[PDB]
Amino acid sequence: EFSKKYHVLYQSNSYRGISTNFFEIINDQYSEIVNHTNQILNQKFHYRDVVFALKNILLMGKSDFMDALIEKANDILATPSDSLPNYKLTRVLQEAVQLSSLRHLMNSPRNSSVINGLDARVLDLGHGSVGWDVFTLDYILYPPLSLVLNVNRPFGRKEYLRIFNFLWRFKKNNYFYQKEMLKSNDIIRINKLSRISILRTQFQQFNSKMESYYLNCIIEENFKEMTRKLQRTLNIDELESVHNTFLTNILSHKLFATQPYPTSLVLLLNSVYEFVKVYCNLNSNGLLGKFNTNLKEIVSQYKNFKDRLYIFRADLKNDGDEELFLLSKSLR
Amino acid sequence: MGGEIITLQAGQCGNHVGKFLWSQLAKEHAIGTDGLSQLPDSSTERDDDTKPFFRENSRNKFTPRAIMMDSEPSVIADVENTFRGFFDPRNTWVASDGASAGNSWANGYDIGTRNQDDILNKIDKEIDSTDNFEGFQLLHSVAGGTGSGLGSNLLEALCDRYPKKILTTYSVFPARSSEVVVQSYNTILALRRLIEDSDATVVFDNASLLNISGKVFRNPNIDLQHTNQLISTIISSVTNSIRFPSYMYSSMSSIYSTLIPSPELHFLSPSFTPFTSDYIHDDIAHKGHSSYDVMLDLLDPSNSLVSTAMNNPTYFNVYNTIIGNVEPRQISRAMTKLQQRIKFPSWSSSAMHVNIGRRSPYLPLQPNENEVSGMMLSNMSTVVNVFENACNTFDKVFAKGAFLNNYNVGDLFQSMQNVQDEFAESREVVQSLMEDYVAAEQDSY
Amino acid sequence: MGGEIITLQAGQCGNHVGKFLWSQLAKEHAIGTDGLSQLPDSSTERDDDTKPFFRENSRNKFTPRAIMMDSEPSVIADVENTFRGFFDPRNTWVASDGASAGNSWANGYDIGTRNQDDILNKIDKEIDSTDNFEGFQLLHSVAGGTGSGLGSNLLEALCDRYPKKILTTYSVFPARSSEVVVQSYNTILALRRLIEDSDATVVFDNASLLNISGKVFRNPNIDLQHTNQLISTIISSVTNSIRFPSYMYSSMSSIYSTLIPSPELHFLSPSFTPFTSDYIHDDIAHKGHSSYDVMLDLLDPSNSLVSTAMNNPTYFNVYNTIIGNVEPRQISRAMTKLQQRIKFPSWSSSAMHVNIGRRSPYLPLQPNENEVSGMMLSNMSTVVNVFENACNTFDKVFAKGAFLNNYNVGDLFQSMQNVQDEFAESREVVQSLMEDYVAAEQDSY
Amino acid sequence: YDLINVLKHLQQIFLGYQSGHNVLKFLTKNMGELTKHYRNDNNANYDKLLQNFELERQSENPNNLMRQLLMIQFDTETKSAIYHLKFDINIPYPLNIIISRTCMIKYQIILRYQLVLQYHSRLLDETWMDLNKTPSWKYRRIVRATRVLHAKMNHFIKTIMEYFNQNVIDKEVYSLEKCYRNPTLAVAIQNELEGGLTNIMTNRCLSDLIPLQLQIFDIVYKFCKFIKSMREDAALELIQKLIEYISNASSIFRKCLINFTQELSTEKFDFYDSSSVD
Repeated sequence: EFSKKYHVLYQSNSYRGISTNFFEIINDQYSEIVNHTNQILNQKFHYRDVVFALKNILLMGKSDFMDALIEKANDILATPSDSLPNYKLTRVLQEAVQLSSLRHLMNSPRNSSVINGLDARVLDLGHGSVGWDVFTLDYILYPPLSLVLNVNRPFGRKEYLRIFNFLWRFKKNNYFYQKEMLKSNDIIRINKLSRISILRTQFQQFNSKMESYYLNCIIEENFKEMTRKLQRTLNIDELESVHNTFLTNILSHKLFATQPYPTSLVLLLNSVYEFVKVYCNLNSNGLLGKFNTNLKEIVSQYKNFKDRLYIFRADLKNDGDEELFLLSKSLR
Repeated sequence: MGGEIITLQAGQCGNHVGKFLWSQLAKEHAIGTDGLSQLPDSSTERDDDTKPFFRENSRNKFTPRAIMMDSEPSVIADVENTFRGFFDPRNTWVASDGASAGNSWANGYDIGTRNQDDILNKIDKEIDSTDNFEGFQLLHSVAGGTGSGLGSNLLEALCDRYPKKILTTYSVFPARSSEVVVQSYNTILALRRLIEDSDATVVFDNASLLNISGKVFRNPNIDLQHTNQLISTIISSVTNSIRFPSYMYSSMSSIYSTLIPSPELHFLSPSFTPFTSDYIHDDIAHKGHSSYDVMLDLLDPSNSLVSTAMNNPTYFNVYNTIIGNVEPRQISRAMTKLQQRIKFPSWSSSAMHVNIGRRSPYLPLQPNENEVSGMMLSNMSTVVNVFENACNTFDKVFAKGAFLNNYNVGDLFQSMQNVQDEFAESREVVQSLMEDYVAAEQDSY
Repeated sequence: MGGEIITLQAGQCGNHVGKFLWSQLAKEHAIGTDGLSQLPDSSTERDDDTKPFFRENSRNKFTPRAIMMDSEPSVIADVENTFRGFFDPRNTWVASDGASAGNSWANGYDIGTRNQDDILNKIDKEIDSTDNFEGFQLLHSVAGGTGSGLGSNLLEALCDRYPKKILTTYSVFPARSSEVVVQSYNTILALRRLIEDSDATVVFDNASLLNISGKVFRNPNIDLQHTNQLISTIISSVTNSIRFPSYMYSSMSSIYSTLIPSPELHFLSPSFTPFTSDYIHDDIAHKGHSSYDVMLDLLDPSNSLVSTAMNNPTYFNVYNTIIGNVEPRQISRAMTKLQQRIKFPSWSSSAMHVNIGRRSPYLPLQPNENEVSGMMLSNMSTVVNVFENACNTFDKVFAKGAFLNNYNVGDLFQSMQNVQDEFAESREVVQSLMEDYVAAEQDSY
Repeated sequence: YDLINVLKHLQQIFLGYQSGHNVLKFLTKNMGELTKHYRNDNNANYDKLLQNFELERQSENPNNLMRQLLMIQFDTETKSAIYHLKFDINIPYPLNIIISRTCMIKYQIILRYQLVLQYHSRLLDETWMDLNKTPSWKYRRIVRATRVLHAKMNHFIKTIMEYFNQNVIDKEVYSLEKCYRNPTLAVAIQNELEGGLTNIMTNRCLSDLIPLQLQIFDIVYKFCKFIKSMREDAALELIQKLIEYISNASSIFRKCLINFTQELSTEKFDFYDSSSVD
């Protein structure tokens, strides 16, 4: 205030402002606000931490975090979600960040309430016959970002919600796969054997690599640059603007590439249920006969899936193959 | 996640690999040699660790959740070192007669059976302390008296006690350029346990291994500590994807599915490049991603006897590459994607396209040249050879009668040698099935 | 608290542990060793340890409510040291006839009778000066003559005179390899009275107590005096939550009722770690809260002998854990709830799960080096083995006709050989009762 | 004035943190009177007695604002007698600059719930003590039942008491002293009192301990009268009723312990229906 006050008195001696003098006085004010703006954000608010932390939780930018959450959540989500589930889900969401080591000590976000600032919502997306679809996460913004975006006029908030479902739906089938296969791998439950085992394991592996690359390679890498600029130099308003542009691309992407892969994936998920149901029953004659039928059908479905999977993989490598693009048109 | 793993250290070998392991972890997670918590340092955002493998004391001393079993020499060596803080005396359970550096399986089996309770008490405390127990890891040699006999007794009690928890072993199989012929007795008796009571055996075959310790590290005279440092570098690298968040190779279920492809074939062979990683004695180890990776496929750098690639099966059931970078992530990322699509193994009906990658950051907080590393864990049909050479060795020693005396003292041999026969019949069935995967006759529908 | 406890010291051992006990409490509240009034909190009451154990006489200095009884050696040692300010001249009693007990129950017993009126005059004064006396605690050993015979004699009067006042005893039972031969006789003859005439008995098996004192707290030349240091830490700790403000709604009687279900099932077992708490030995330790809690259930660490391993077929009737720690209330609470549920101490239907936990923080003016530490009190039905051992050993010495000599001069063992026999039959009845407590047949429907 | 020392005392006595033994002495003396619904003489006897325990222990604090100004209030005659006991504090000066009607009411409810549990414990202890002495004799089925019933009863009450003390009173007082020490701000006082009342409010809504306990005390007092006298069919009849009562109580108690830690009201809702009428 005193340095700006002096400056206005200087300016007043000039009869008509001269561009050079006006610029030198601005370049001084600009350095003082900017220097102050970096500390306020960076030290107190712990802005770099919170943005990274936000990516990990809201946009599923941490795989580990999602694994601990699905694992706790599983019982609660298997049945329909009502009044009591919402509360239980927010506890598991909160406990999960501490378990994954992102609120375990104070080196991590714990000094900020941004990451306790997240609450799980249950709405009525897809099927109300299971709790699995209905789960969403909601993030409630804190000053000064709340001037940008808010729960009243929530265009950006809507975007984030769309993306979250798409990622989560792949993750949901993924979870079911890992546990289903895992039970069978464990002992106590010839050539019939081991053949059933590789096919089941092969498919779980395949889903995990795909999931890994989308989280890691796209979300985490683009986000890291957004944080990196902000800490280095800018304001909140620039981050949201850049964020929106990111989200839209992801939406575009979802529709073109992930329509042959979810068609294959829902079917594969039916096949794993068929295999476990049969499997549990095994240790006379009857148990053997069921096993021979289960083994033939299971390979056949798997072989078809795999053939479709290969074409989608070929597109992934190319970053654009014409054929996938057509298939996605046919389905929609 | 943060879920606990309890580490079991057995015999001379386990204690020696284990001490190096905690040392190496410690540099990495930025904590002192006694495990003291350093405050401005990070170990809870860079890693999950300091709760999966470690536990906290009321005086804020992290100590690894490990139970040490063996005789006296090895427990005495570690306290004399500064690496004392990684161990605690309550964690130490010590015999005085199950000792032998060499093969003496029976002597070990028998002692375990006497002191079943004293050990089970150790085990129960470590389980009671767990929050979310993933499973157990046994570090041992199946070439000791103590590592071999006792370690396999404990696997049978753990199988019985818990069936759905993972049991992983890093097992050193006894060398076949050795100077002892009792190697066969240990390998056969243990191998029964290792297939059924455990779900994974990462085979370290000492003949190949010992040469890796000899050539790379350039040791002036060979000792147990030396070879055991080589094993600690490989072991630390294999766990990298677990220990770091943002990888779904941290959950218990997802590691098991990827790694274990049959409850009967779950014999793993390692390859690692470069082998030095914090114990560099070599002029250089700094190299581009491509050299390391291309070399990871090669059976020439391997710690177990998978022999060479000519006159041997080339049929990989699974291949897992575990990736470390401190050089551009995008070059490495693109490369892994190409490597799966190219299909280095042969493939038939049984399986196809089984190449998986796990991605992890490597930490330069270890003494390095700013090198990039990677590890291969693979399930390969060539592993049958190792069992085969044991079968041949077992027959010759049977005929000679050599040093049966210690063995009869043990429970298994006073209860006839019928158990051994029964095992032999089962084992051959396992090798024939592994051979079949090679061809197109395992999957036929 | 405002619930007074009057302390009785009988025998060599009872006076020794008692003097040392008072030195400990004095050190902890930042006061003198003569007992000087110099509390830093007398203005808000964070000290209330200067009233369930001490009394004011308006000599400007607090003195412990204690009566010391025996022969000459112990009382001369107390007066010789500066812990003589805790004892008024009336509190010191020398009274021996036939020239001490001599390590004979029958002599010891007889000496109490002659000077019966003298003891009562001391008891009557101490009760009448007290605002409101809950009941008594006896410190003594059952190994001597004096500790046994006089300690038993005082118990029989107290039960009879006052049937509505609780008698808790801290009895040190001798070694089971025996340090003196005639101990076994003292133990039987005293143990009969101890069982019927006592409302509660806390068993301290000396054999165990001594080993721990030598091994864990070192010091060349263990003696009685080292071993009593361990006992004084135990005695301080069992009262800890009541004497500090953390709780004050608990009382001596309700703690006694919950732990002790019947007067022929009132045998308590201790467990303790680190085996001091409030330091007055040496060695500091720090080990995690999960680990600290797990160790408490365990019967291998413990200051009495009972069959090894947690979970017994002669079940834990009830368990009380007295937690001492300055860490937040939430961890202790979460752990007592968990502990009951996990079934580390066995629990049965038709007796319910009975596990209670008491929580305390240690004085701010007790040496700062603290950790998570605790004492365990449980009533467990495996106690019986100590009593059986001493009976078997007793009959063998008797059979030879050796060492009968000392007793015969006293009238009680010369006439009434009935007592030894009585106890054996009495022990069988007790055993029968402990067993019914497991099942629904503990009273007829 | 020495405000801070007086502040400490207010948490100690009033909140129910450590007044302990005096509360116990009050219960023991009162015990016969409290068994009965109500009687005209009762209120006077309690005021005299209440006053009497405070005098007897004498001084021990520089300020005995707590001992004097503390009064016992009666809802009626100024369910059973224990429910009707209530506290009024007249309040010291200079210290009532945010004190409102609500706060005294709230400190009173936390007292009332702790107070019924402690009273049941005193009576239970008394019952054991009687059975040892000579007019009981028959060491018969009556003796064995008294032993069995005693163990179960004491542990459940003690666990309810442990949680009540721990999760509420002891937890809250640690926080009030901390918020007071660090600044010098007047606002900080008002904020800490408010917080403490909202936590009270959740405990008030949650608790309804008193109806089940009142029913157990009446049966126990009949059992107590029987046991002390020489002992027939009738003794057996009661003996059998007691075990039936206890079994039913044991399951309720076990469910109840889980609620203080959890702060959930659904398990509790089952507990309300139990407590009213078994």
